[PDB]
Amino acid sequence: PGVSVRDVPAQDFINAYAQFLQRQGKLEVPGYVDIVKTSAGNDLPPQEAETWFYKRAASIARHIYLRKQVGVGALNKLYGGAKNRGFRPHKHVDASGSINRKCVQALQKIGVLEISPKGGRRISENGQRDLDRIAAQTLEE
Amino acid sequence: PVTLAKVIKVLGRTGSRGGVTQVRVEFLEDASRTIVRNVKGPVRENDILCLMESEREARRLR
Amino acid sequence: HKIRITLTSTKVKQLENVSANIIRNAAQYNIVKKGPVRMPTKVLKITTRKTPNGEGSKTWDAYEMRIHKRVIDLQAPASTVKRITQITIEPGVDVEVTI
Amino acid sequence: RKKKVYTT
Amino acid sequence: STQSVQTFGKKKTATAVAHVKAGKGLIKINGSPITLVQPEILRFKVYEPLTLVGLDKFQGIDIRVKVTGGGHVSQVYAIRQAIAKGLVAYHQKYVDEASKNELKKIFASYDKTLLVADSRRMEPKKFGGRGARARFQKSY
Amino acid sequence: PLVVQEQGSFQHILRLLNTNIDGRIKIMYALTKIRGVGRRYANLVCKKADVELTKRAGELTQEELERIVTIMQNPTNYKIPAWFLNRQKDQVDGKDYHVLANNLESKLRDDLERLKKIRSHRGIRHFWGLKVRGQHTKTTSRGR
Amino acid sequence: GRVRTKTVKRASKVLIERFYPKLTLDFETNKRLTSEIAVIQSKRLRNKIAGYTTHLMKRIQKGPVRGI
Amino acid sequence: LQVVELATTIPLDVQEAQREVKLFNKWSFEDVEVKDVSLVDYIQIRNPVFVSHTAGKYASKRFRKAQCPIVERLTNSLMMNGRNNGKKLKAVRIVKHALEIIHVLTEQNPIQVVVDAIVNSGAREDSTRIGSSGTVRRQAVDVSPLRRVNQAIALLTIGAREASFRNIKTIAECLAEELINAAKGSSTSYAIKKKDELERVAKSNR
Amino acid sequence: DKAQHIVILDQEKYDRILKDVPTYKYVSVSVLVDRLKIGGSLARVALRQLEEDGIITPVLKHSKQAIYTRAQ
RNA sequence: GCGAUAACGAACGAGACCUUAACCUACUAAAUAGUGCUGCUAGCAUUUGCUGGUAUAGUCACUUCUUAGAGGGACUAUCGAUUUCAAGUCGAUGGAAGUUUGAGGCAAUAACAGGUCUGUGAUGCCCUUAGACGUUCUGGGCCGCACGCGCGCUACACUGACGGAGCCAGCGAGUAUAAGCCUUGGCCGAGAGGUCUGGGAAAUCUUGUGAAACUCCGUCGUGCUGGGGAUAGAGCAUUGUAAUUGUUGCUCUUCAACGAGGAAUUCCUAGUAAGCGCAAGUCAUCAGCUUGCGUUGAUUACGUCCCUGCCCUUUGUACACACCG
Ligand SMILES: [Mg+2]
Ligand SMILES: [Mg+2]
Ligand SMILES: [Mg+2]
Ligand SMILES: [Mg+2]
Ligand SMILES: [Mg+2]
Ligand SMILES: [Mg+2]
Ligand SMILES: [Mg+2]
Ligand SMILES: [Mg+2]
Ligand SMILES: [Mg+2]
Ligand SMILES: [Mg+2]
Ligand SMILES: [Mg+2]
Ligand SMILES: [Mg+2]
Ligand SMILES: [Mg+2]
Ligand SMILES: [Mg+2]
Ligand SMILES: [Mg+2]
Ligand SMILES: [Mg+2]
Ligand SMILES: [Mg+2]
Ligand SMILES: [Mg+2]
Ligand SMILES: [Mg+2]
Ligand SMILES: [Mg+2]
Ligand SMILES: [Mg+2]
Ligand SMILES: [Mg+2]
Ligand SMILES: [Mg+2]
Repeated sequence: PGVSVRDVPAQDFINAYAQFLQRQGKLEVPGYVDIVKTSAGNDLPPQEAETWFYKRAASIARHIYLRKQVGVGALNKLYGGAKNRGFRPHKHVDASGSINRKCVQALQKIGVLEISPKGGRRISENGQRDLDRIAAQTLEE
Repeated sequence: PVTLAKVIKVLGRTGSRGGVTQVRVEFLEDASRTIVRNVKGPVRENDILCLMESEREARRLR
Repeated sequence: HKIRITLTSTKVKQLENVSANIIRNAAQYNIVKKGPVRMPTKVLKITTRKTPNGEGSKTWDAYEMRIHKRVIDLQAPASTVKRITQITIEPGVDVEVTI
Repeated sequence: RKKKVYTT
Repeated sequence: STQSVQTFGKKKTATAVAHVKAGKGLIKINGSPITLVQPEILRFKVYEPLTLVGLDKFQGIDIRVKVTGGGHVSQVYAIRQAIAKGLVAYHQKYVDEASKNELKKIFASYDKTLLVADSRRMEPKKFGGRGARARFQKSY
Repeated sequence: PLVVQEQGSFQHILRLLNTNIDGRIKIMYALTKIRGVGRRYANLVCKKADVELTKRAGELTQEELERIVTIMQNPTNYKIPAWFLNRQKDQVDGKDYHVLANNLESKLRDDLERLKKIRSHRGIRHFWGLKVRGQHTKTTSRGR
Repeated sequence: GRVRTKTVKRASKVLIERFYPKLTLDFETNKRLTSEIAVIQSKRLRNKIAGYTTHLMKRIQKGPVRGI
Repeated sequence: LQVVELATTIPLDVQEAQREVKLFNKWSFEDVEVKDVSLVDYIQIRNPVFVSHTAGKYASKRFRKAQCPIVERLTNSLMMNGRNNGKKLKAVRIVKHALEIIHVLTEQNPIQVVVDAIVNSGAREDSTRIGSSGTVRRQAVDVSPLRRVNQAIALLTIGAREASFRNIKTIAECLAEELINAAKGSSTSYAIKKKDELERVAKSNR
Repeated sequence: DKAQHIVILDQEKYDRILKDVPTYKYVSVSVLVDRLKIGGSLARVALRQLEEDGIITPVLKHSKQAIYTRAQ
């Protein structure tokens, strides 16, 4: 029997793929990661300032692995949450488009995903190869 | 010195709003000295309710 | 050809009579058929206020308009399929034939 | 009460 | 073909469709082992139909379910029903039904919802209030 | 990432930009006592000064403290975006600024009289002490 | 409550006065029997009438019932 | 006793549940018994469950609530005060932690203390009011076992809620303190103060 | 306004901690704050290290609740 | 309804009826629904296995899930209790469903000076009708603020806030020479938003509307504190001829009352209450509003006439325009 992405916990797989992508260092991180908030509905920037971009990229790659041609508009809806309108009731607002779009461009340029026909972004021929290894080095403990 | 009395017959709802029920109790030991008492919560027959005091019967409530 | 016939109406008995009669006519005639395919019926709902004015308890009407759509695929030449449509004309059901 | 009065 | 029966479990709107194949005892939820269904405080709800009868019955069969609709909790009750329903339906068809009647007694004696779908659905909302029974506060 | 001890280096009361800061508050949220310094702004200057947020206010040395007051007073020189600033596209010189504790209310008034000097509608309503942005007053703001 | 109405009580006891030998103590058999005996417009009412005729038949074997 | 190997590997500890069904796979119902003859039939510990979440229909008929597990009735009463209604998974997590804290403390069976704390919390005589359209005339009457049992759960959880308000102690461990103290009949606990005051007033009406 | 829990750990407080925490039936986030008069954030870092040194055995690990007991 | 019976035998209303939700491996089919195999194909351990993509020619098979038409199914069925042994009621068992199965639609005989002539090219009469009270244009107002009241939304924190991560519904709507619909995908932009292409008059595309509560891991640590986010300054976009009296959205800063609320008082019995969002209506732009929908999901009765309102009988009446007599 083999190991797949679906055979590993979502929560501890992403912190493990996130740690690996930072020490490897080839993921290109945009220069505003220390300034911006993930969503317009959020009110504060991420608490893990140095590493938050890598962990989010690990989540995006894994999320795209389990699906087919996910677009950039769909990633903003997924990570968006309820906005704290002051006295008005809460509502769902999408996440930042640039942060997710830059991430897919950065992950596409490190080789894990690529633009699929009929829109979206499939996971790459090598994207399956190298995510499934991370799954194996996840379950040895 | 509390005494326990198994219920043998639900007579009916009493009290102004109907929130308390008259019941006919039978003692677990010495299966006699059957007494009529009022109970607050919902009651079917054969529920064993303990009595802080035994020597007092009950009649209709206002 | 592969010819598709789309059936829509508000009332189902006359639509279903036409649907069954065409398949029946597509049965004695040795024509391969696919259908009828029952599309999820559409409930056109309009919720108005009962009061023409604005007095009384706030009571509402809830009107409805059921729309049923069925498509049947027939594999026959276009001349054969078209004469079936005029044999099975019913006022309620409208018919469109698309290749 | 009411009754239109003009200025020009 | 092979030893196949197909069944489904339901909750309010969630529906879990079970495929029961002959095999090594592979049990997956949407392609993932049941050991990792995120409603975790409730992971034993789907472990219940397994441990009550014993995991040895699942040596020869593998189960892959597809659950859609409903919510996170509503999906667990639909999933545990589809698997339980699948084991009984497999036994009626490829083993004697006397054993099938054995499995059916324990499931029902423990929890009816393992085999019988729960009929509760949401009551429609009526005007004059924000809910099925709740009404707008009245003022005089 | 585990427990450490120190003696005599902690400072209970800080004084920055003529405002008193409690030294036992986390540094990012301690600076928010400075008027003109919100949670979003204090979070960024600490990250620009390489001052780790896991530190209380009293833990910082003066060199670090001086490194923060320079950045808040000169944000654009320290890669702090203009849209992130308090008072951007200034009225008189047209440049991007960020006013602080005593300067904020001085230039906020100067904006108010500048409204009153032109006899604008918004400046007048500020004078009356009412809401200026079109809120209904029939039923709200009845306190004093 | 589950109180049967007059359209079912008098209609159920007329069945007994006219077709008692063919009737029975089984609701399922009576329900099928009443589809050829009475012209009932709705299925639920057919089952309702047959369900009350069976109850009356089950009661006649314990003695004579009043009104039939 | 044998370990059964499946294609989807199943951890060793959780499969050691085929022998016995235990709450959170940690707590056994075998050694728990109600130390009250009068509440045995309305505190339900005979049918074991793994997690205190069954989503059953106990509101259809009249006494179906008594057949619900006593722990599920407890986790049901936790979700109160508006903002917590419907948050059962939170209630099970809260109950689950309380049981662990009750185990490290007093070292007894956590589900035994729950039954003892509930039996020790129900007032045996309450003074119902019999006012004839306004006048004060209370009369002391007895309390049935179900209202005695289910008011204990209401009082036990109500006291824990208020003790955890504006308090660093978590609700699970405010509940743990509330449950142990009521279990030992201690007057420090809420719902024992309340139970004592009702039975004291009822004696002052007969 | 009466809390004023200590947030800076000195050495007298440090070794008194290592002298008192072992003599606890049950320790958690609230227990260190309640009885050692230390702050909540300092308590969370104290439990995660004392566990790595073996004085305290993890009964249960969770973000909102940390249930611990003595190792003796 | 049973029963008693100078009544007997009937009608409307109730009930029946209709719509909707829950069951059908029993029929009818489905390339606008889904599945197994099979072509071709990817990743991981090599045991033949586990996850995928592709597939409107594999010119496959099938209808469990999905859709909808013809039916079936529940009648309180069977058995125990109580009852005038009647109508019935309460328990179990079976069952998808045993509170009229849940919820609605329709709904009698009359009646109220109830509300609408501001929905009507529905109307009688009265008023106006060329300096119009008609109609139209420009601008303002309907938002105006010492105050009283009603339907509500946020909250007063730790059963919590943030910060990451997990990630599930159902009801619906959608355009052309327009006067512009739903809008994916790509590219810019911190955001709001912009731009370039494409699909969909629709079970096909938006869309699995990847919604929010919720769950996990962290920071916070009882502090008007990282609760709460009014009020306001400065700036960036969107709709619109036109935003000033900020239409709306976004960024930074400002961060008020509020520390669970007196007398009183509202709604509610099971997928119900409570939370939590989403769609449709209004809509060039604006939803703290309604109409629905689903997600999470209880406590407590299953009783009474004590309060409040209504219905029936008896009774008094100088009322019948009927006590507003
Ligand atoms: Mg776009
Ligand atoms: Mg989300
Ligand atoms: Mg999220
Ligand atoms: Mg909030
Ligand atoms: Mg207003
Ligand atoms: Mg079917
Ligand atoms: Mg009417
Ligand atoms: Mg009126
Ligand atoms: Mg009119
Ligand atoms: Mg108005
Ligand atoms: Mg209203
Ligand atoms: Mg959250
Ligand atoms: Mg859907
Ligand atoms: Mg504050
Ligand atoms: Mg806040
Ligand atoms: Mg806008
Ligand atoms: Mg709208
Ligand atoms: Mg409105
Ligand atoms: Mg009643
Ligand atoms: Mg009654
Ligand atoms: Mg009365
Ligand atoms: Mg008189
Ligand atoms: Mg007269």
